[PDB]
Amino acid sequence: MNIVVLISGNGSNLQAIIDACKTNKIKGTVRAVFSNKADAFGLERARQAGIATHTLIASAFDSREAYDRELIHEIDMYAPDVVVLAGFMRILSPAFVSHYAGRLLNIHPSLLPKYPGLHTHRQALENGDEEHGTSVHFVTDELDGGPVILQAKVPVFAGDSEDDITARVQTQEHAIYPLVISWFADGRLKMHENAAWLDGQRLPPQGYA
Amino acid sequence: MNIVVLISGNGSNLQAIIDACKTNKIKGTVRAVFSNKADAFGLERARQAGIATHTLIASAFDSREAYDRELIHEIDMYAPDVVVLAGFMRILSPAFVSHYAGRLLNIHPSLLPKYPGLHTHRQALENGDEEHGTSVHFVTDELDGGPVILQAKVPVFAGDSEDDITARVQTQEHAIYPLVISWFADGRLKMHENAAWLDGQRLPPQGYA
Ligand SMILES: Nc1nc(O)c2cc(C[C@@H](C(=O)O)c3ccc(C(=O)N[C@@H](CCC(=O)O)C(=O)O)cc3)ccc2n1
Ligand SMILES: Nc1nc(O)c2cc(C[C@@H](C(=O)O)c3ccc(C(=O)N[C@@H](CCC(=O)O)C(=O)O)cc3)ccc2n1
Ligand SMILES: NCC(=O)N[C@@H]1O[C@H](COP(=O)([O-])[O-])[C@@H](O)[C@H]1O
Ligand SMILES: NCC(=O)N[C@@H]1O[C@H](COP(=O)([O-])[O-])[C@@H](O)[C@H]1O
Repeated sequence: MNIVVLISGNGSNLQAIIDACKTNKIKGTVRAVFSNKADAFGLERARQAGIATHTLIASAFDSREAYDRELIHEIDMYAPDVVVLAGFMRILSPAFVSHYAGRLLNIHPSLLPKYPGLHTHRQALENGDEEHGTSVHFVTDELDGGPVILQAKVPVFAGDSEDDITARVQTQEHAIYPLVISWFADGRLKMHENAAWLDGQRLPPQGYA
Repeated sequence: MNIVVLISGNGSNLQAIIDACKTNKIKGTVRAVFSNKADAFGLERARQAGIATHTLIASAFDSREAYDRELIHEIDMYAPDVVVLAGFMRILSPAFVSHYAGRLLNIHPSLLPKYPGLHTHRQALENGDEEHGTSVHFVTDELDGGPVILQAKVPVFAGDSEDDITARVQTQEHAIYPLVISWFADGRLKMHENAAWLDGQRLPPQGYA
């Protein structure tokens, strides 16, 4: 089972995935890690693990379509069974989403449908929500509109800073992402009729309950 | 629980609603029926049931805003708890949608998002669909774009005419519309964050599953 991970920054989720393959919780391997930022430390995590790395700078391309195309061309050298977005700060084109339909995953730092887009933690905290979390879902063209597979809620108390809750959510992300990937790896997770299905059963709008 | 129905034609769905209130499946009453067509037989259905009727002709108004305004003014004489569109062939203005936000329902003759608008049936046959149906949803300014509450699928077999399928879908409509209205009447159905919620639970893009 070949996994290709796409990142943009630190890559703590990438690390959790790497560790899960190592323990075999995930019966597969991370074949490659792609980044749109040359600096991303995640690349360094993959490097140290003997995993291949690649970098595609948006400037070197003259259109989003041209960029994803070279991305698809590159990612495919590894014959991935699933493409995983772990902190990938770049929106993917419909062509790309199409090419990996049903096998493209992402983990959004909020309790979807709440706060699609960037700056989740802040909004959650500035709006005064008593509950925050993360959501792993199948990627569709709609910015975080795809079928939610699993969420991990996290209590929000007075006094918690933006970083406090962020580190709290992160701890959950490291738990549910590798898990969702393992479900996928065992052919227990699929998507059709734009819905997410676990063990053959339809999952609710907010993921496995 | 006061219900105000808006129609344009025969009113078979109106009748199903009327019958459901009679049996108390819906714990409420159709207080009035409005139509934008003087001929609509639905008016006679209501008439025979001892229900009040009203007609508002578009020609008698010089703008859509003026028309809905008078519509709101009239509908409100009946202090409705919910306004139900049953075959109403007229697009309502934002102000109107706003005034009945969360308490305005419609039943579209197709499996939304597929075939928003008119000519559902014909497109289904034409586009060679193996499945057709109806969708009850909360009304928002987006033409059949609001939160779908419940759909009723219907199989399509070679040999089926546009009338064969239409009559098949109608039969379903008479079943799910009164049902959805009862959910609403029991305070079990609500809309917030532009989503449909049944028994406190968020419903999928396709309605209750
Ligand atoms: N088609 C598609 N659908 C999704 O749901 C995607 C989901 C993701 C991750 C997502 C996160 O979980 O939240 C996410 C959502 C939004 C942006 C963004 O706007 N980034 C750029 C803007 C556009 C770009 O440069 O790509 C910025 O600098 O603000 C970056 C990641 C990435 C690509 C996606 N692509
Ligand atoms: N604001 C609003 N939003 C919706 O979603 C509505 C949904 C409905 C029913 C709908 C059905 O599901 O099918 C529906 C779909 C299309 C037309 C239409 O084009 N009507 C006019 C156009 C303009 C007018 O009303 O004068 C015509 O003569 O084609 C009328 C109702 C009626 C009014 C609505 N109003
Ligand atoms: N564009 C994707 C996105 O929203 N990523 C989010 O940014 C953080 C980076 O974690 P990381 O250590 O896994 O890189 C994670 O919390 C992840 O959900
Ligand atoms: N614009 C509304 C609309 O498309 N309504 C649809 O027209 C038919 C009329 O039924 P009826 O008059 O016998 O209830 C119904 O099938 C309804 O879904």
